[PDB]
Amino acid sequence: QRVKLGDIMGILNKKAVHAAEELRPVPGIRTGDIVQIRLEVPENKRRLSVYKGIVISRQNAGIHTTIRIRRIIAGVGVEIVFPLYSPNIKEIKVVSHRKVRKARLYYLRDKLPRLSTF
Amino acid sequence: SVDAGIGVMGTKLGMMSFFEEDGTVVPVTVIGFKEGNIVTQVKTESTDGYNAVQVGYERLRDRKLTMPERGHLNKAGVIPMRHLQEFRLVSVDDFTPSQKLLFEELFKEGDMVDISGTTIGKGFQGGIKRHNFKRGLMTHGSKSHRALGSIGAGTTPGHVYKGKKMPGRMGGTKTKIRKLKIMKIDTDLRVVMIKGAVPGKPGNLLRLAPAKIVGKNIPKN
Amino acid sequence: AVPKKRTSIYKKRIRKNIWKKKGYWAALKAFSLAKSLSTGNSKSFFVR
Amino acid sequence: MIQPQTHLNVADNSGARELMCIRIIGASNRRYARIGDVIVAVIKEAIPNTPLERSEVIRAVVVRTCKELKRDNGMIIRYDDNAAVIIDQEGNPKGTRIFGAIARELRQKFAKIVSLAPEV
Amino acid sequence: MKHGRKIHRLSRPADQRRALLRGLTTQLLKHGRIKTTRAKASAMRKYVDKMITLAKEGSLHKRRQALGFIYEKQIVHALFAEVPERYGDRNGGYTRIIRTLPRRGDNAPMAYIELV
RNA sequence: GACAACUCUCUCUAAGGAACUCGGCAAAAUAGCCCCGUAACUUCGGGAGAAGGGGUGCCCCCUCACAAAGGGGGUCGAAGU
RNA sequence: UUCACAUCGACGGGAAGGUUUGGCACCUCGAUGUCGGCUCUUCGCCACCUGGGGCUGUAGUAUGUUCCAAGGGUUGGGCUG
RNA sequence: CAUUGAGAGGACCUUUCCCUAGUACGAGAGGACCGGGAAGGACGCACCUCUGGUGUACCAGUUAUCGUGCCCACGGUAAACGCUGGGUAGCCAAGUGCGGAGCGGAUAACUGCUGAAAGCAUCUAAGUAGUAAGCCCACCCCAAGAUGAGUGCUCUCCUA
RNA sequence: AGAGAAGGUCACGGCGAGACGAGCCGUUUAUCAUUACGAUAGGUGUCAAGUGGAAGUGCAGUGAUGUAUGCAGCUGAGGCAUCCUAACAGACCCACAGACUUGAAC
Ligand SMILES: [Mg+2]
Ligand SMILES: [Mg+2]
Ligand SMILES: [Mg+2]
Ligand SMILES: [Mg+2]
Ligand SMILES: [Mg+2]
Ligand SMILES: [Mg+2]
Ligand SMILES: [Mg+2]
Ligand SMILES: [Mg+2]
Ligand SMILES: [Mg+2]
Ligand SMILES: [Mg+2]
Ligand SMILES: [Mg+2]
Ligand SMILES: [Mg+2]
Ligand SMILES: [Mg+2]
Ligand SMILES: [Mg+2]
Ligand SMILES: [Mg+2]
Ligand SMILES: [Mg+2]
Ligand SMILES: [Mg+2]
Ligand SMILES: [Mg+2]
Ligand SMILES: [Mg+2]
Ligand SMILES: [Mg+2]
Ligand SMILES: [Mg+2]
Ligand SMILES: [Mg+2]
Ligand SMILES: [Mg+2]
Ligand SMILES: [Mg+2]
Ligand SMILES: [Mg+2]
Ligand SMILES: [Mg+2]
Ligand SMILES: [Mg+2]
Ligand SMILES: [Mg+2]
Ligand SMILES: [Mg+2]
Ligand SMILES: [Mg+2]
Ligand SMILES: [Mg+2]
Ligand SMILES: [Mg+2]
Ligand SMILES: [Mg+2]
Ligand SMILES: [Mg+2]
Ligand SMILES: [Mg+2]
Ligand SMILES: [Mg+2]
Ligand SMILES: [Mg+2]
Ligand SMILES: [Mg+2]
Ligand SMILES: [Mg+2]
Ligand SMILES: [Mg+2]
Ligand SMILES: [Mg+2]
Ligand SMILES: [Mg+2]
Ligand SMILES: [Mg+2]
Ligand SMILES: [Mg+2]
Repeated sequence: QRVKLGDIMGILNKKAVHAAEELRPVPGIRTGDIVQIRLEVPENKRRLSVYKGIVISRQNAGIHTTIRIRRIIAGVGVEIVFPLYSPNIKEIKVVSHRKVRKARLYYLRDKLPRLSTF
Repeated sequence: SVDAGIGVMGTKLGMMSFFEEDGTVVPVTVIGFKEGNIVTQVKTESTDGYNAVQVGYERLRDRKLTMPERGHLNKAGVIPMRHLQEFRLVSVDDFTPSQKLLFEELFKEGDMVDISGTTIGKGFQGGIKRHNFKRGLMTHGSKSHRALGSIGAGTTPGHVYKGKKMPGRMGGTKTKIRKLKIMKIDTDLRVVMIKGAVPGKPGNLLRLAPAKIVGKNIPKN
Repeated sequence: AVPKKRTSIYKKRIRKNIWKKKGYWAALKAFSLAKSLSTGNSKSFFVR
Repeated sequence: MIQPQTHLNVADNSGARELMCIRIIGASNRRYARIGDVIVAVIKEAIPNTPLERSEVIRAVVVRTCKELKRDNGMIIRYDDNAAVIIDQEGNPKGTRIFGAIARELRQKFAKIVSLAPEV
Repeated sequence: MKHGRKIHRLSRPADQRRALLRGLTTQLLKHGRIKTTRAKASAMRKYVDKMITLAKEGSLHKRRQALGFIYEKQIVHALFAEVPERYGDRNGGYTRIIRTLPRRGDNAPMAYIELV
């Protein structure tokens, strides 16, 4: 039988994630994880950037599933979002995991610097 | 109006993203297709004074149709269908009834396309949302906050000008989005992917036809 | 505001007949409800 | 998202501490500005015994914004402050050293600032 | 406009909605048949089916929810005793609505609601 | 009953923070108790709660509870008058 | 630089327009509510910018003066009621 | 049901940079017309995949007090959330896409070609060609109450 | 006069349509399958998603409390299945082959 029209969103959403997973698997990430991301930069060719920090959110949106990474560089706080299933991301690690009690760590924007330094 | 080519009709299903090989993101809109996309009638200048062709869509149960509409479709031996729209052209020498219209034969890849459908109905809205008027002060004793203000000069002219931008119904009408790039085709699922937004919510009808440009495709005047 | 002058006699009536015209549509609903109730077949309306 | 009367920090070794934007440059009749946009600014706090005085009018470019900067690959950048770097007409900074990270989008207009930065 | 908003307002704030519907279920589950308006009856189907769904999974965690919802204490203890034998096979649709003539004072469309 | 504009009575509002405006009008913020520390000027009475900072929950012990306060230790939360 | 008319043009003259200050006191005294500002328009050209030309004491860039042209556009602030 | 479009409206806006080219010009400084290609501004038509606001559907934390016999656990109130921390759909912009095209027509100012009256000359009182963000059409929406009420396909008009 | 043409309106169940009217979808829910039409709303089941680790019990601790059972528990305005309840009853308007002239056909 064919595919019903009310389900095509899930199929395309499920199909792309399956292709990206076999091409590049990804572990299970939750709020509070401390990760280390390696992503290709088409501007240069030789090396790749290395961004790390604590996960302060995880928005589930299918193929465009995101994670926000807070980390303090050069004394100033910096929050960056990363789509998990992008082809630019070459490698992800999970260094450790902090104990938390919420889904989104927005309070750290007002807390001290040491809570986000790495 | 005169169209540059022949289009079809589909239904909005939703909206999502599309990751390229290099990694660029593309906000893409999805459009499905029901069963029926068959031609119903062919018009000519000898009969109607203009050249065009009808197209039906969204097959349904026969009992739901009015009996006049049945005879219109039963002439060409065509299944029952709900909607009907035309596509005006310059020449219709290569079209007949009972003819299917596959979109992949007409829209291959990266082709600009003019989407058209019904917008979201906002209802009886004011001037700030409809006509983008500015707002009055919220403090300093002002009584008028979201009102229009003056609607005329005074004794001269002595009446309100016609077509004055005033409240009323907003949305729910027909629009057309021009020059949208097609990203990908998928004949397995019978679905098409187009960059950008589309008027309406999922389940809404629309027509997509080749992009018409003034001096290139259509006859100038 | 305030009216400049008084409404005439027949312009008044034309506006009253519209108010009365609503009774025409209310009577049809009642007749449809009775004939749809004097048969004892509707299981969605308890009249007692 | 830098409106006039906005108090900005200083990232370079120019010898200033705070600025106040009054106008925008490059964008015709625009009122806001993102990273990479040039602005006219007014000093409000300066370092003692430095070439820059307290109430000078200067040109500068935004390097950090608390508003989010979107990229093409879905990545987004966000800072926890608003800052800028003074410049000349050519666009080179007066300060010899730079603080804070800089985005890679400035290389097309301001490559000198990208080089002097500690990180990117 | 209310596009995508599925909620019965009943011309009352939230504190009164949460009490009005909560109070009618106490009367229906003990009487089995009441006379109310049609707007109140339509909003009632969502909550009566919830309490009946708790009785199918007649556990202790599911009982404490009904006690917080249902005002009186004896009906909840009596509700779980009879529903598994009465609705041991039905899957949803635990009530019907029968229309009725309106009232004399305000022409409010009235209707009965009962448990199948 | 319904849940359009618009008005009034209320809540929140990204980035910026008086650029509004005749005018910071209005709104917002501050707030209690216990400690630390409090200027010019002065009719020596005041100024003064000046300003400006720290602490604040719950549990155990010190402790004999001495009605208190204080000290030590532990623990929950983004946030303890 | 010589050359009245590239650009200014004294001395005087002839006009249009109805936005200035005024003259007259014709409508309104059993009422035609004011200055400025906010909001929201809409027309006119005697053209500030944008389009297209002529002349130049226009090399070029940039102007200057003037013709067609009113389609569109004509910022945010400090002081002041 | 599908439609022609008399008429009507909306929108056709604009800056900078690069290439041509440090070329033409000019002693040198300095620095192009035309043409082409990018990035913006403002405005407009849409959209919620993305980033977020709100979200008195919902989830969680917590102060005081009343009640459910009491502990545990829950509920009510602290206007129209007790105060806060998050939030799907929806709505929304700060967010996301698109838009402004024409070597099409006729002109204004101006430049002209051919060439009389006037054996010369003259852009013209015959004829004709270039050419403006302007005018008309084309682009987008409405539209036969356009009483000038249109056009086309299909259907129905039973019984005595 | 009888009877109810096409078709329209009310009524019944609803909406990404809407001030009210209007407009749109649906009104016994199919059977066959290489195939698309017969699930409107609510409920139920399931999934995405949101919040972020329920109750009870056991363990550790003098205790506050922590910890295991446990991606738990709750929610699920959304998607897909499922006729479980309600679209029952039915009502009104409506059917002169389209006057008269002229021409060409017949
Ligand atoms: Mg998101
Ligand atoms: Mg609407
Ligand atoms: Mg304003
Ligand atoms: Mg007010
Ligand atoms: Mg008049
Ligand atoms: Mg000074
Ligand atoms: Mg009321
Ligand atoms: Mg309350
Ligand atoms: Mg704000
Ligand atoms: Mg001002
Ligand atoms: Mg001011
Ligand atoms: Mg005040
Ligand atoms: Mg206050
Ligand atoms: Mg003090
Ligand atoms: Mg003082
Ligand atoms: Mg005058
Ligand atoms: Mg005068
Ligand atoms: Mg009078
Ligand atoms: Mg002029
Ligand atoms: Mg026309
Ligand atoms: Mg027009
Ligand atoms: Mg969104
Ligand atoms: Mg969404
Ligand atoms: Mg939202
Ligand atoms: Mg008690
Ligand atoms: Mg409570
Ligand atoms: Mg309580
Ligand atoms: Mg009480
Ligand atoms: Mg109350
Ligand atoms: Mg309140
Ligand atoms: Mg929020
Ligand atoms: Mg909240
Ligand atoms: Mg000649
Ligand atoms: Mg000659
Ligand atoms: Mg001539
Ligand atoms: Mg033109
Ligand atoms: Mg009939
Ligand atoms: Mg109707
Ligand atoms: Mg259902
Ligand atoms: Mg989940
Ligand atoms: Mg537990
Ligand atoms: Mg969950
Ligand atoms: Mg569901
Ligand atoms: Mg079935």
